[PDB]
Amino acid sequence: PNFSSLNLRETNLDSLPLVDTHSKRTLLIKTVETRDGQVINETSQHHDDLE
Amino acid sequence: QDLLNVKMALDIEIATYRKLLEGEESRISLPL
Repeated sequence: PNFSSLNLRETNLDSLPLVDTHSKRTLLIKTVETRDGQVINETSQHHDDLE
Repeated sequence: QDLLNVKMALDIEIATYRKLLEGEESRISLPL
Protein backbone atom coordinates (compact mmCIF):
# COMPACT_ATOMS: atom_id res chain seq x y z
CA PRO A 1 0.00 0.00 0.00
CA ASN A 2 2.73 2.54 -1.05
CA PHE A 3 -0.10 4.83 -2.30
CA SER A 4 0.19 8.61 -2.77
CA SER A 5 1.99 7.57 -5.98
CA LEU A 6 -1.66 7.81 -6.91
CA ASN A 7 -2.59 10.48 -5.60
CA LEU A 8 -5.36 11.18 -8.14
CA ARG A 9 -3.19 13.98 -9.22
CA GLU A 10 -1.82 16.84 -8.86
CA THR A 11 -3.11 17.96 -12.23
CA ASN A 12 -2.11 20.41 -10.02
CA LEU A 13 -2.91 22.99 -7.29
CA ASP A 14 -2.26 25.26 -10.35
CA SER A 15 -1.03 28.56 -9.07
CA LEU A 16 0.05 28.69 -12.78
CA PRO A 17 1.19 31.94 -14.58
CA LEU A 18 -2.11 32.11 -16.63
CA VAL A 19 -2.78 35.71 -15.44
CA ASP A 20 -3.85 39.06 -16.98
CA THR A 21 -4.78 40.81 -13.63
CA HIS A 22 -1.49 40.99 -13.80
CA SER A 23 -3.43 43.84 -15.37
CA LYS A 24 -3.64 44.58 -19.12
CA ARG A 25 -2.71 48.31 -18.62
CA THR A 26 -3.88 49.93 -21.90
CA LEU A 27 -1.69 53.09 -21.82
CA LEU A 28 -3.24 54.70 -24.96
CA ILE A 29 -1.04 57.81 -25.59
CA LYS A 30 -3.31 59.40 -28.28
CA THR A 31 -0.73 61.96 -29.53
CA VAL A 32 -2.96 64.26 -31.65
CA GLU A 33 -0.37 66.39 -33.48
CA THR A 34 -2.42 69.32 -34.82
CA ARG A 35 -1.09 72.12 -37.02
CA ASP A 36 -3.20 75.34 -36.73
CA GLY A 37 -6.04 73.07 -35.33
CA GLN A 38 -6.07 70.50 -38.20
CA VAL A 39 -4.96 66.94 -37.24
CA ILE A 40 -1.70 66.15 -39.12
CA ASN A 41 -0.87 62.95 -37.16
CA GLU A 42 -2.59 60.81 -34.52
CA THR A 43 0.30 58.74 -33.07
CA SER A 44 -1.95 56.56 -30.84
CA GLN A 45 0.81 54.68 -28.93
CA HIS A 46 -1.01 51.66 -27.39
CA HIS A 47 1.49 50.49 -24.76
CA ASP A 48 -0.31 47.17 -24.10
CA ASP A 49 1.41 46.38 -20.80
CA LEU A 50 0.54 43.11 -18.90
CA GLU A 51 1.68 43.95 -15.29
CA GLN B 1 11.76 -47.15 8.97
CA ASP B 2 10.15 -47.86 5.54
CA LEU B 3 6.80 -46.44 6.76
CA LEU B 4 8.83 -43.44 8.11
CA ASN B 5 10.19 -42.81 4.56
CA VAL B 6 6.51 -42.32 3.46
CA LYS B 7 5.67 -40.28 6.63
CA MET B 8 8.67 -37.94 5.97
CA ALA B 9 7.36 -37.55 2.37
CA LEU B 10 3.96 -36.41 3.81
CA ASP B 11 5.89 -34.08 6.21
CA ILE B 12 7.71 -32.58 3.15
CA GLU B 13 4.25 -32.26 1.46
CA ILE B 14 3.06 -30.38 4.64
CA ALA B 15 6.22 -28.16 4.50
CA THR B 16 5.27 -27.58 0.78
CA TYR B 17 1.53 -26.99 1.54
CA ARG B 18 2.76 -24.19 3.85
CA LYS B 19 4.56 -22.60 0.81
CA LEU B 20 1.42 -23.07 -1.39
CA LEU B 21 -0.79 -21.38 1.29
CA GLU B 22 1.93 -18.67 1.61
CA GLY B 23 1.89 -18.22 -2.22
CA GLU B 24 -1.93 -18.23 -2.76
CA GLU B 25 -2.94 -15.78 0.03
CA SER B 26 -0.07 -13.56 -1.28
CA ARG B 27 -1.82 -13.56 -4.75
CA ILE B 28 -4.92 -12.36 -2.78
CA SER B 29 -2.88 -9.61 -0.92
CA LEU B 30 -2.10 -6.91 -3.21
CA PRO B 31 -0.41 -3.61 -4.42
CA LEU B 32 -1.04 0.16 -4.64
